[PDB]
Amino acid sequence: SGFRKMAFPSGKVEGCMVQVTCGTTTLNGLWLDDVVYCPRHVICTSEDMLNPNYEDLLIRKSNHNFLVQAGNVQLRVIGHSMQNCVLKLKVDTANPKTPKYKFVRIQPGQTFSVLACYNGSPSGVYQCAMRPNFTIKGSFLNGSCGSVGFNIDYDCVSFCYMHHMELPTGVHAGTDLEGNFYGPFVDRQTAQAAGTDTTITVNVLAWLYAAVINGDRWFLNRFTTTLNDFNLVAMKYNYEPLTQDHVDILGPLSAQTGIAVLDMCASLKELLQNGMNGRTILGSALLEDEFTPFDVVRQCSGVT
Amino acid sequence: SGFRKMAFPSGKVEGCMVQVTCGTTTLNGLWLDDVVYCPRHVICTSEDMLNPNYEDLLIRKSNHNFLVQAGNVQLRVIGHSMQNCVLKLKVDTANPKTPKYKFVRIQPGQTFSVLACYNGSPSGVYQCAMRPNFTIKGSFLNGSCGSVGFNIDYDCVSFCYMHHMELPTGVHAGTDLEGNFYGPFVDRQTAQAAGTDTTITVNVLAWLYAAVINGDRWFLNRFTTTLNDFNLVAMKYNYEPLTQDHVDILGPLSAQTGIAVLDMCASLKELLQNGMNGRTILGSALLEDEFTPFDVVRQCSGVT
Ligand SMILES: Cc1ccncc1NC(=O)Cc1cc(Cl)cc(NS(N)(=O)=O)c1
Ligand SMILES: Cc1ccncc1NC(=O)Cc1cc(Cl)cc(NS(N)(=O)=O)c1
Repeated sequence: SGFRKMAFPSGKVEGCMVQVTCGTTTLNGLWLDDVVYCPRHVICTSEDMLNPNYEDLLIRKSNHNFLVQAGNVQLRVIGHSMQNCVLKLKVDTANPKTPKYKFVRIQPGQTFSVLACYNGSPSGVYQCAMRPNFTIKGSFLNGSCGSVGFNIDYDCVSFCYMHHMELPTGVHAGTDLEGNFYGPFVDRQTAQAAGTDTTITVNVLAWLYAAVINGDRWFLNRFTTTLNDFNLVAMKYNYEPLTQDHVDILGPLSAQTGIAVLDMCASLKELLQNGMNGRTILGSALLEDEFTPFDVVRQCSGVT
Repeated sequence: SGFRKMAFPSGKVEGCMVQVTCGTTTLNGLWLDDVVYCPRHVICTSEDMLNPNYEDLLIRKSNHNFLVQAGNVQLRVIGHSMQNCVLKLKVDTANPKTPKYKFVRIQPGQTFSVLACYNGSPSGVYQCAMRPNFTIKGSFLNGSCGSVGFNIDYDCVSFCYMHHMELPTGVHAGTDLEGNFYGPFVDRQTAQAAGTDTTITVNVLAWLYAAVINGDRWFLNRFTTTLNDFNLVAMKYNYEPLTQDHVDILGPLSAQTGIAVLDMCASLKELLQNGMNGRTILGSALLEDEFTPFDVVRQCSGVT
């Protein structure tokens, strides 16, 4: 009973967080095995951030300039390198708390948990999605850089995001754990517009199935539609086009509820065309798009 | 930048979760020091749940009947007792992962994180509030009993909730860690109506301050009100009456933003009387009430 925006348990990731200081800048690092990963802008001063030449700035830094602290103890840095927009600090000790892990680059529409950290200390955990414009709508303040996004499959943590910056519009941009930014963003203090933030249609449909499973059914109608007819409606409302791949991924939810995917699309079409008329679905007065079909199956089945 | 429904990092609590089996029933237990806490209905069969005499059922159970497993290893039960609606199983080993902790009984309106668990394994973490009718709107399935709610102050975990049951309306009821139910609920399979679920006014005001801090300001108006005038509006909309204690707790938010509490109440009065007119506040199309003033200060300041 009930349906909530649920994050993964954060313990496996909390044991990887460290504080990295270079010069006068402090941010978060991720310690896995004998490497600490952090945003390369740790080597910058505020004056450098306008037009930084990271390669030239890094020449002036040596291993002893990177101060890595795990809780109360200091890690010894025996190597440093830059991989895209991240620094990899080789330390002399493997993290004993390193979980089984992978580095994954997610697609827009996919969700993940964020463990917001400051000074290497965790402050909170929340669930979010990689938006279609490659931004995330997080909750981050100065010092939160280096906080990571992840998914967990039983015992393996798949790290997908490392926080780097806030855009002038208060949305967030970052990299995968190979240091490649999601979207066209650069790690420079220059105004960068985000792009159209469309609604993740397949996720809205998944959430409507979650609503039916949990009893919220008022939006079910006597209609059906086609992929092309639904997509005309989706275009008008800045919803992502629905493909047969999306319909296929909703299969387990269609099977569990007995509601055909195209019938659920006709429900969504009517909700887009008429609004909610002051009503709510799963405690929300808007159509929620940050639950994937996998998230809905996981939560509705109790996967640990 | 940004404002999210954030839960506490769950690591300290994940290290306390165990699986408790009695007869054919399995649920979650909380292992702190040498005691495992779990809902007493672990001793019941489905047939017992209609009208159980817990004292009589417990007479037929011995220490060896309680199977406690922490991860893959078995804990030895050397004592058992019932405290209100919880069982306390004394084990021969102290939990090495026991964090600094306290047991607290929260007031309605207060928020906490829930670490949903199944078979002693964590599945997810989410933030919720103790509703004014003493129910919680969680996300729990069969096997989730014994999952706990908590708050964290630096290194100390304050456990406030242990999950016991779902009401026929799909809302959730449970106890504090002394085994006393929140509200009038009993651990018996008998239909128990919840009570009016009013809106936590002080929390809505806190969230409106969070919205102003993060840039959502369209709802600020040229009006003011009084506590008695606002409370006439709050009564009409099933909002909790606002007291001077609530106004006092909003003081830090009033000080940070420069918006007097009664001016923010006039904004809330107009939102109640006119609705949002298709607009949103912090990504929501309804007035959010599961952020306390302390939660807003914590998130907006970055407390770890
Ligand atoms: C203050 C803060 C809040 C949340 N998350 C992160 C931060 N910190 C930053 O964004 C620092 C930073 C780094 C880079 Cl690579 C670029 C900028 N560009 S800007 N935002 O237009 O000035 C700023
Ligand atoms: C199935 C489930 C889902 C979520 N959370 C918990 C559960 N399990 C339960 O509630 C079992 C249980 C225990 C008690 Cl003490 C009473 C009842 N009464 S009822 N709901 O009206 O049948 C049921």
